[PDB]
Amino acid sequence: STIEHQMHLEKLYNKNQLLPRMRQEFEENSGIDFKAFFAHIGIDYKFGIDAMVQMALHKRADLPTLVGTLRHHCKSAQEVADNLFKMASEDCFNFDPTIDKFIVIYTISDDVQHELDSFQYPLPMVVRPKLLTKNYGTGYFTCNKSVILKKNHTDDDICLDHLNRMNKIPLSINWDVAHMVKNEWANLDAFQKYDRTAHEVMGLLTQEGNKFYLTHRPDKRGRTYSQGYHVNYQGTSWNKAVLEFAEKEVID
Amino acid sequence: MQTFTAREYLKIDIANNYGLDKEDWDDRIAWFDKNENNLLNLVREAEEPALFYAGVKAWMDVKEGKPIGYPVALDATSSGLQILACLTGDRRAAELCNVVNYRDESGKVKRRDAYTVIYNKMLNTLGKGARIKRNDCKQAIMTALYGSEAKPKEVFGEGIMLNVFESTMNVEAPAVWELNKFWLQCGNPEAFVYHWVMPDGFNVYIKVMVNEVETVHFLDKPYDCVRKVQGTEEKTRMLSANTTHSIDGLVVRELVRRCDYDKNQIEYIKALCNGEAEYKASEKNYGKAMELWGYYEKTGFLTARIFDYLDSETIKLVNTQDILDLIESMPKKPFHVLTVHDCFRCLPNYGNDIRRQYNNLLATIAKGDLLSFIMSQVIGQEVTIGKLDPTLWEDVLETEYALS
DNA sequence: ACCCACCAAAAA
RNA sequence: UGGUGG
Repeated sequence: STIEHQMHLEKLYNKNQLLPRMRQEFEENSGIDFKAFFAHIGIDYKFGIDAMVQMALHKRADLPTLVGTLRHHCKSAQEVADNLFKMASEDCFNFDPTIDKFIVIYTISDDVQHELDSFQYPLPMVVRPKLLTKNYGTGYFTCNKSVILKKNHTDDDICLDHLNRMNKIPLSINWDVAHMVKNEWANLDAFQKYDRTAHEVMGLLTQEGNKFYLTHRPDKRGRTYSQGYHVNYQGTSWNKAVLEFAEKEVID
Repeated sequence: MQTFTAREYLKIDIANNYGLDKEDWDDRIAWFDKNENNLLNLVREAEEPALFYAGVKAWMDVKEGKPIGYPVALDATSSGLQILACLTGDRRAAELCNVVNYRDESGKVKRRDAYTVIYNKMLNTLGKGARIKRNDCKQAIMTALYGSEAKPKEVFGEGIMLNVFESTMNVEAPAVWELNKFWLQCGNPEAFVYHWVMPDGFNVYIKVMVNEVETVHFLDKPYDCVRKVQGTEEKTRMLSANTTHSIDGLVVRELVRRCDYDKNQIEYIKALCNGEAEYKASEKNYGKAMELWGYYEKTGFLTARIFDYLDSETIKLVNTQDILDLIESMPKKPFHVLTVHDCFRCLPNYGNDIRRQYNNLLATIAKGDLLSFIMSQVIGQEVTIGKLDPTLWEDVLETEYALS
């Protein structure tokens, strides 16, 4: 039941990986038939969908920024920028020469944007995380990516013991503080965006109990980072305040 | 090191979040005692409202005798400078950043703010209208310790102000500053990656990623497209930041090992050290046990991680008295510790222990040879750096505001 | 010529 | 390309 709840949470995370989930809005969910249209204007299918996706993310983006995300499709940096003009001239999105940016035209639905805001980022585990024994897998039951942050994988010793020790610290939400933030933080002070969906996630998270585990990953140097956006003892002050130990103690 | 009650760490933490975190311990508790009965109304003017409120609600729950899950926070005062001071034995740098105690003429131990101390020293000598803001000075200092030459050149120009800035740094922290100096001249123009091992076995690999700029035309106007690519570079400015950060990383892993320990593992190792454990042996433990003990020998940093590889056969290669001494230096009751690289949070009835464990680690770095051990791996040959004051470590154990 | 990690996406 | 924490 909690094992099942954990698999559901992981089910949502795996289904809302940002870029694959966005692509769905331009492939199998668009009324527009971008495959057919991209053939017409002589733009590679996978490239065109990705450019459309990048525009739904950035909304506005200068040229060096936009080619960076798409550079891996062509043998030349130049080939990418030309393809982008062909699409801008065919109204896939606009380029405004007076601000030197592309501006999105076709954006994803609001309903899909909210699921991405809730679930594209890792959540806490509601069972004890998997014991790490190799430098693959980060504690969840369905991810087996490199445990080291960014592209810095090694199979050398990176002190899994510390990750394993931090991962089993049970945490819970202080709803008294969490409610204080939503009702009164805005008049005490990126924040609105986080808080729009944070409480919904925290309630879903703790559906089976106010007890959970944050996963931890090392960067290449050995600084240790707890993974997650909405619930995290690292990161923002409105974030820090809500977390406490699940194993409370009488102080004296 | 003076100790505090569990409730007092709560008092300090609530003071910190108001916050008067640069005040001495007793002034902070004095401020608290004064506002104990009015805390909920100060939430709206506190520096960290949410954290202030959580701590205050915890204080109330404690008064009523209720259990709490709220962890108080104790932060390192300039983590990096502390580590460079300990690596180099730089007693003057240590006094900037609470690695050892600084007393004013009255003789009270003060909570020093290195950036302010150096800001004062710079106005004191520049004098007579010095056109420099305290925060422009803090940015230049902290970017320098991570190896920047461009940012102090921007705050101080490239003239006499810069000259006074480097002069001040060289009197207040000669060895720390000389070491940062040295790291710059330590890049290898042939290297694609740097690798070093920490004494607890963490392998640090730094791939050298250099900018490749493809230039592009879009409407016959030019755009520069820069992508990080693996390569080499003549100098490199990254080693001071990465080595220093690898060490505060180490301090975090090891501090969490010493605080959040498995009491049953501890008792097994204690019997194992005293020859009373039932025979158990695995051939796979030998390599790692040998490896970690070696780092202790070469560095002075005995990691409690070694408990994971000690068995009936492997204990024979280590000094059982050193293992027992380590366990005895650990807290008598374990506790969870949350860490933000150089911030530490725990239940307040363990406040005293977390400050003791941090002190011991700074002191270990101070006493031993970690810098040589790491520099040798970075530059590719055996080098030895000496302590500028080899007894600094004695005072480090007893220092007051390392965490504040 | 400053380290890392991460988020965040903009208006007739 | 701006912000978050260190």
